[PDB]
Amino acid sequence: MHAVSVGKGSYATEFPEIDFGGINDPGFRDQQGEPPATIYRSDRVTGPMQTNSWWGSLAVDRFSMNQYPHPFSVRHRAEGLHVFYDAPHNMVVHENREAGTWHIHGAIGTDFTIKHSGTANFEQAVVDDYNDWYVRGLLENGAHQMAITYGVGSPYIFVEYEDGSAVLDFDIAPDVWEMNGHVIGFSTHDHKHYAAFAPPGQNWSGIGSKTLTNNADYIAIAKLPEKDGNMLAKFEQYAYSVVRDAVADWTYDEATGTVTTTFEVTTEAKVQGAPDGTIFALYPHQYRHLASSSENQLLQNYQYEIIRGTMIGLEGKRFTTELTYPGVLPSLPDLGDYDRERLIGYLHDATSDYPTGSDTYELGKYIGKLATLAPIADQMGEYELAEQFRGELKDILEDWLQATNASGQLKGKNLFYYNENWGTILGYHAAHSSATRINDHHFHYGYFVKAAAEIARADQEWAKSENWGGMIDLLIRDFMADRDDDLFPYLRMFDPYSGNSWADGLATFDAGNNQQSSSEAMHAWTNVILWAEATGNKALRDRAIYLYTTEMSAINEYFFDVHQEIFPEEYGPEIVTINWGGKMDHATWWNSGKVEKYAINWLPFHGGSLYLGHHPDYVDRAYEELRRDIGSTDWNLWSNLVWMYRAFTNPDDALQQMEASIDDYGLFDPGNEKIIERGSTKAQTYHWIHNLAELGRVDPTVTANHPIYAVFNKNGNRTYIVYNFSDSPITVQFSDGHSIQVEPHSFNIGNGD
Ligand SMILES: OC[C@H]1O[C@@H](O[C@@H]2[C@@H](O)[C@H](O[C@@H]3[C@@H](O)[C@@H](O)O[C@H](CO)[C@H]3O)O[C@H](CO)[C@H]2O)[C@H](O)[C@@H](O)[C@@H]1O
Ligand SMILES: OC[C@H]1O[C@@H](O[C@@H]2[C@@H](O)[C@H](O[C@@H]3[C@@H](O)[C@H](O)O[C@H](CO)[C@H]3O)O[C@H](CO)[C@H]2O)[C@H](O)[C@@H](O)[C@@H]1O
Ligand SMILES: OC[C@H]1O[C@@H](O[C@@H]2[C@@H](O)[C@H](O)O[C@H](CO)[C@H]2O)[C@H](O)[C@@H](O)[C@@H]1O
Repeated sequence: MHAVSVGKGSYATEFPEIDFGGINDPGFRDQQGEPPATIYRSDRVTGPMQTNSWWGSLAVDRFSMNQYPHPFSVRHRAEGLHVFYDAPHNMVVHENREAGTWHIHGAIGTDFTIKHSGTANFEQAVVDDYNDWYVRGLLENGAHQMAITYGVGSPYIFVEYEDGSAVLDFDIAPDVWEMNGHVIGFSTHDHKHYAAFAPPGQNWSGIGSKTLTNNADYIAIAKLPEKDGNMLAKFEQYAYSVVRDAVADWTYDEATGTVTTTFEVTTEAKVQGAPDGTIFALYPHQYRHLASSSENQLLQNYQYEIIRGTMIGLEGKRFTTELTYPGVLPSLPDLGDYDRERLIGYLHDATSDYPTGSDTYELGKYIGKLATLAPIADQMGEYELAEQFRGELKDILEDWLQATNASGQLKGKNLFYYNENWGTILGYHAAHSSATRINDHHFHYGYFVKAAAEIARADQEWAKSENWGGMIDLLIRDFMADRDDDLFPYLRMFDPYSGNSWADGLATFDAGNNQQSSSEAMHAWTNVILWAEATGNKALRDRAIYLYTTEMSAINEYFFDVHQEIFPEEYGPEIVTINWGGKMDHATWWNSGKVEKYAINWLPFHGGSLYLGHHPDYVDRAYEELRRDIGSTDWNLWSNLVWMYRAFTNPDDALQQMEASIDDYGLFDPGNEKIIERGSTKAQTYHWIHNLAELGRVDPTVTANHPIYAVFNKNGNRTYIVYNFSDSPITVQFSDGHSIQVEPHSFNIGNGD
């Protein structure tokens, strides 16, 4: 009737009568709602609706907000599609010294508007189709229709007309520098270079005026890299091949660690003989990893400058990238030179901790904290305390994973609900617009998966599908479903082409979609790898490995700029805190200080965090910049996160800072995150830093033929760590020739007591 049973748990199918707990705060109350009733999609788009996309504002707004199908920005309006390109004169880097914020951004301008001869009063723009990274937006006014196909990594906009023909409208007359009749090369008054293409014999008119017209029912627009007729001729070749399908298919080679992704389009010919293929514009995280076999397809001098650096052109039907999955762990092992009694004391101290809210995010942080403590307790021989932590995790998850109370009625809080309209699992209490905007499901549900993965590491029975595993796998499907999932869209959070997750479900911003905590995305992927390994689910594990590895490639480019090629020279910070489709900010979604604008992309620290240490010059450079700005090691907030980060390259320094201040305050205090961030503990901090002191640096040059491992290197001496989730012993082969044997349900070394 009102809930669906899933193993021992359930989800609500009717919106619950929310228990507000006597809280009258309007913000809190408004959070306990649902996503928008109205979805702007045609009747060609059925089933669970895609969210968390670069193009989402087209689905949520009557028209759209500003979008970034790089190299373009575009926006839908009643009058047609505005097209823009941020040239260097449009780009700015601004600093607000007192706020401690920086902003790299362009403009919301219009180079020209793509229009329909029959109307400039479209009623709405709807999603008419989409694939892994393109969208087809349909401007509708009865018989008059204009379908616009566009995407990230597409230097083409394809335009299909019903009951009318093409118009390009400009505020200032453009320079048409090449007139081939049906094909034109033109520049805006401010020297931005474009081209337009119509079928042979359909010639452009209005050359020299503010309005270019064509009788065709099909045109394409290209952004040209240069004012270059040879480039124009190359763009002609693919200007009539409209992208209909686009898939990012991947494989994980467990033996080598290689994650291979092939990006393939299928096009439809708009003139006789049009090739099946396109010109792709690749982002840095793609071309820096281009497969050998795709190199011949590069159009070497075809570059575009965008917010994310330089895009490069590549021609054909497909291209491939190759990445290396580095492994993850369920926890750091027991390899530190800590005082064991001191660590045991901190473990017991952590029993004072409690969640600082009732919503999925604050409860999430708390269960992540307990799940992080439990293996450390096992290591210290405190098995009863470890069991206390896991029992608390079980109590919390067995509550939240049930939608009904003892009487069989729907609960008013601590439950999950399936919104059928969009097709998404929502948790109440909600926060950060997790329900009202479908935000952050990876960030929040990642913590639930962490808790489940830690339970599963000790208790396989609990994790079985007919027990509590079914509900955990439901939460995972919400945020990273495979294809053809009856309840959820494909890989909700992830944008396979941009290479990162997008946190906002709706994308109703003029900067496109955004992601702030890339580390909470990586945490979600890590926990799915662990959960799936523990529960013997290879297909799920491998999908999470693909996500972890691809997301890592985008983080190192766009959040860290480890290669020092992307951020403008005049940008002061050594991190971008929030990445948007159209801009980059050193700023947070809440009013914060200096440390948080770095550390929100580090936290939480867990056994999947070692990707943060692959680039030690970056770790040094970022730390030194933060230290310069603070002016000392007196961190304004979250000191322990800074010490843990510093330990990636200088554990002696991290240790001395930790010794000086870790015991400044006593037990858990929600009002005071100066020393310990509220999702962290003294026990975790002390265990992490001492482990890194003994282990040395992350060594990403060594891979393994199983997925749950790490390799460290201290002055040339390697330490190899494997956790074995199997009932059987395993042998692990490393890429440097090292080979180890691991007993069931154990680390190879540092199991502790
Ligand atoms: O210290 C008290 C102080 O804490 C602030 O809580 C912040 C969260 O606002 C912050 O939320 C992040 C989001 O902006 C986004 O990246 O997604 C998730 C949430 O879904 C979070 O990463 O997270 C940090 C780290 O956990 C918290 O410290 C409160 O906002 C603020 O009012 C309060 O004064
Ligand atoms: O987009 C993903 C991101 O969303 C964050 O929530 C933001 C809200 O913080 C923001 O709140 C607005 C304020 O910034 C402004 O000062 O006032 C208005 C009017 O009250 C507020 O609505 O609103 C946007 C939507 O416009 C939300 O997306 C979440 O905190 C963050 O977790 C999430 O990743
Ligand atoms: O960019 C991070 C900051 O986002 C701010 O919200 C902005 C909105 O007010 C505006 O309307 O949209 C843009 C994107 O087009 C947003 O940047 C928040 O107010 C800040 O707290 C946050 O740092």
